[PDB]
Amino acid sequence: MKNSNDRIILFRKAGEKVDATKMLFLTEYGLSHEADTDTEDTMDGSYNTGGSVESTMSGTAKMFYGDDFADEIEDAVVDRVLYEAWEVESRIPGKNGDSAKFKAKYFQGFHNKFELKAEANGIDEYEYEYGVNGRFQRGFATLPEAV
Amino acid sequence: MKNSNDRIILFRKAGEKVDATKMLFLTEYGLSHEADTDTEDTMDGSYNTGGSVESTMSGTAKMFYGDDFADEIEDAVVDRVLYEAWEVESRIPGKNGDSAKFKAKYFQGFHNKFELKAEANGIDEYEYEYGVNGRFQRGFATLPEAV
Amino acid sequence: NFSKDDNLIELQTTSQYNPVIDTNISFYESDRGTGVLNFAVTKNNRPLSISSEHVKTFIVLKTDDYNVDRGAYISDELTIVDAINGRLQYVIPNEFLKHSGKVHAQAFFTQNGSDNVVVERQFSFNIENDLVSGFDGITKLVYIKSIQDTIEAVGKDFNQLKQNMADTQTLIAKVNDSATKGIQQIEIK
Amino acid sequence: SQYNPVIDTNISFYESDRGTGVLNFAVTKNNRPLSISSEHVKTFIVLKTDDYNVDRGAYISDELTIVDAINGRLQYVIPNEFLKHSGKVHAQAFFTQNGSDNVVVERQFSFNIENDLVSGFDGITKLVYIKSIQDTIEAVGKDFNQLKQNMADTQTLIAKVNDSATKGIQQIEIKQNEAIQ
Amino acid sequence: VDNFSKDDNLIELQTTSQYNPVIDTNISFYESDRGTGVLNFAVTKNNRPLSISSEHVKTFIVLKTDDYNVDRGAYISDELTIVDAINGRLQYVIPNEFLKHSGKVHAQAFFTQNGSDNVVVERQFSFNIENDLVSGFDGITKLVYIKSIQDTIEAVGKDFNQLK
Amino acid sequence: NTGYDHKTLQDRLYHDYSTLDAFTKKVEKAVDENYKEYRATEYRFEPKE
Amino acid sequence: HNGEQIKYEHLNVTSSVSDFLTYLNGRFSNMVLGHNGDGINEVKDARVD
Amino acid sequence: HNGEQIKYEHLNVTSSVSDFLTYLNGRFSNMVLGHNGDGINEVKDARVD
Repeated sequence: MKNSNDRIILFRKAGEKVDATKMLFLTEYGLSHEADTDTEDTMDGSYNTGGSVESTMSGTAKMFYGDDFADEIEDAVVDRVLYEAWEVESRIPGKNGDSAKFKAKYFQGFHNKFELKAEANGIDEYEYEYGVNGRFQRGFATLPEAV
Repeated sequence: MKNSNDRIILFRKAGEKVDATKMLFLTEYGLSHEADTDTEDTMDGSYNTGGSVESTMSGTAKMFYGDDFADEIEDAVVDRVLYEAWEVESRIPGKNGDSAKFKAKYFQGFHNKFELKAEANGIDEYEYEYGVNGRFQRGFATLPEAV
Repeated sequence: NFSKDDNLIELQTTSQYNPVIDTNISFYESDRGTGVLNFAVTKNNRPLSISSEHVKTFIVLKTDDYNVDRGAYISDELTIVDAINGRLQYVIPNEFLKHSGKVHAQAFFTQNGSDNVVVERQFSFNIENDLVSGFDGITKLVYIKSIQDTIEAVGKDFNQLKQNMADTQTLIAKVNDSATKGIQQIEIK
Repeated sequence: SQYNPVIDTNISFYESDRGTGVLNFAVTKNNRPLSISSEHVKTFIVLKTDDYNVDRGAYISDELTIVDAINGRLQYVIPNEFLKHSGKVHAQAFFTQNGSDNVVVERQFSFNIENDLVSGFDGITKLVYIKSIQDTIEAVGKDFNQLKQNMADTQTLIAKVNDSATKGIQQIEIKQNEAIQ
Repeated sequence: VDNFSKDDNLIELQTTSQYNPVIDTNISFYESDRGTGVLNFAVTKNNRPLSISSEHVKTFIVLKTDDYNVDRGAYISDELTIVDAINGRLQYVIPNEFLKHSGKVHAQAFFTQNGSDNVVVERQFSFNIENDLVSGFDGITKLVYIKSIQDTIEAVGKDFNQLK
Repeated sequence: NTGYDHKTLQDRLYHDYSTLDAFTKKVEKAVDENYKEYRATEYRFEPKE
Repeated sequence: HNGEQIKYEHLNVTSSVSDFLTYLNGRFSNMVLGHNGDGINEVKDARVD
Repeated sequence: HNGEQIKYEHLNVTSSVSDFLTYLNGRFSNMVLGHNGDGINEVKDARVD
């Protein structure tokens, strides 16, 4: 029942505490959690190994003139700086004193890939893959500029 | 002759005995049993090895506001908690005293993967892969709230 | 034994919208005195004990084609067996079979002294037609076997009280005969 | 704390029947006098005098008389032999429409009938609806169970009178079994 | 209250100012019980039970059928018959009347301050009650059978008084 | 009999029967104990002491 | 432990747990499937020793 | 001990005391009783020993 465009997605570098921003012109966004469980056989039975889970998210968006954020991303993938991101679902506020902040998932990791693309007579689109680097925390977060 | 939407699919954590729920807005659901049999050759003949069978099921569904279950799933894949699921075919009741409960398959395992996906001007869809962890039992099970 | 005592249906005495259920029980028309319904009552999840002393249980039964000019309906008592386990059985009557098709049922209990009652499921039921037929019991039958048996038992109780009051005059003769036979048995051995 | 049972059916008792015990009831269906017929509906009335022990019980039960159906009135002429009991006669009327609805409206009331005719047509009158098959047994169930328990009391008195000599039989058999020793 | 009623419903009436829209309770009574309809309300402030005593707040519950009208319907307000003043356990016995009025029925709670006009009200709910083959099925045979038992009692009473 | 109101006659009958049974049982236990002690002190064929 | 061993001490009353549990079960069974009636006559007849 | 470490055998019915207590509590919370009279149930309860 949630229209995808309700999902809002923010990033920022850990070092820049003050800095804040949002990703714009998403077309397709996809999160993923991949459990590595390969059971190794046993004579008396079988055991299901509990392996790490490399969660990652891939999003594609457009690239316009009044923004350079995507350039910061294609910088980070190379410089391999840390970032942290916020997958906040709007229209879902707090419960007691957190109404201004809506539910979200917070996770800190690196951008594992940047790939943009051009097409004669068309707007260029940049895709990015971000590795979450561990457990993703839950709670609520506040948007900037009321949008 | 069975319309797919007749297949009802429930999950719950083993620890939470009381808890009960159902998966909603399925689009495509698929079960699978994969037999690993690789015969190694023999001079006098050939023998067909009997290997383990890693059965798993993959389902895609939609994600709306009055539910967080899918969030519990994307939590389990990471936290690697156990779950147990029920593939109950409705319109198939018991035989003697089990009419209220319809035929079903019960199996306990982990959620091996969660991957959701967004698309501008469209409802976000989440897919999940669940490993069954062993033999799947048969019998009948009762639905909640008559639906 | 030869009888259709294999079926069994559970009645959940709980207030959680227990809907109607097609028990999938299909007796036949030419079946007399051998059609039996095994009920098992359950309070919340485990069996509800019962007894003919404290409570009294009955069941209502109604065909689906019930009209004023043609139909079928009854309400009659049960036959508790293994009460502690909350189990009992009902012998299908003979006149009701003549009416075929779908059927709705119900089982309601009345707790003595208070007359406060309980209603469990309002479940469904089937009855089929066979080739041994031709006689048509189109006449709708509606008899409250509960109160009918009540009045019959009151009449029989009055009659038995009369017979006992008549026998009250024979008790002295019984005493005398018993004493004489005892004295005779003593004098014998 | 009001009530409004959705059958819109009532059976009222005319206070203007103070003379000769001509019980003139009226029917109201959806705030309307319901036209009745001998086959369309059915009626019944029961009357029991004040709490006579057992001896003088004006326990009568009879149907109604259709005085005016289109107007909705039902007359009942009181038997002369009945009104001789000047005790307060409790009364239970029952009307039934048989209109594909299981409504059996019951009216419990009383008055102060005199040996000459109905007097003091007072008393807090109540009404109920038999909309379930358990109170058909409980409608007249009070006096029914009363007489049942009276019969049971007589039965247990007879049983005690019989045990008075059954105990003698026991004493006889035991004394003889002891003597033969 | 006895060990014969339904009493298989635990309603969580939480005194939360945040939001409590409505409960479409999954519950039925079948319209023919008429002697035992029990509602076991719980009470909580945020996530813990309340401690309400008789000297403290008095209780009230209001019941109202779906289609209430001065000419048709039902509406009353009565007490709760507190069970446990510690865990907030309130067993309310439904009256003998409403169970005759088939259909849906909305309800609500109400808590009065013992010694002051301050009150509290809890979340709504709706415990539907269905029809039953017991409360229908005929409109003559019941009168015929009550008449028959009346005749039988009136008759056997004569012989009974005679032999007594 | 010991002056204590119960909830039901069943509970009262139980308590009184159990008291009487315990009393009679203590009595026969003391009887058997004294008899065994006397048999010991008479016969007393324990070399270990 | 066997159930006969462990002691259940009420007021001034001593008994095992197995015996007590069997007594509880017998009470339940009697109250359920035990025929009843003429209680007043039963008491007035029990008055005799 | 936590109950389950105890045996309870009667009439060739072996089981644990902690399970039998739950069974009795269940049978008690499912027991049904009627107002047969002014003491009928009471005497019926007293009928056991």
